[PDB]
Amino acid sequence: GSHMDKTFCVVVQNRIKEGYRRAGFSFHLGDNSLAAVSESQLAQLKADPRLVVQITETGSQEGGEGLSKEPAGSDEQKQLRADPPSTDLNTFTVEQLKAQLTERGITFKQSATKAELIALFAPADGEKSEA
Repeated sequence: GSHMDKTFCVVVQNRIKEGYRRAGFSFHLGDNSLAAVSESQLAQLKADPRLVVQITETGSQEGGEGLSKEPAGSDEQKQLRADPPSTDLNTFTVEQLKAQLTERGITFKQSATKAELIALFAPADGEKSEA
């Protein structure tokens, strides 16, 4: 096979959805195999705290790794950390937007029919925020 090198094919078994995306390969809901690379694969797949990355070396029962912990260790910033709020735009029905836009200084006669004025209200005042 190979020697004097650390090349392995890795696969990410995910059970999220068919739209979680990734680096840019339209990662679907399932397992994707990785080509035999030095180590970038592992770090690239592990760098993303969403999917899983496991190395499978068919021909080496050495190691085992006695490291169970990893997520924890010197906590500095977290704040709850469990489930995304997702409670911001929801509070905006239809009559609020139209009443808030005008009261906010954003008239709407031609545009902002109903689907535009309800979507308009987005928390991104600055340059390019992602809330």
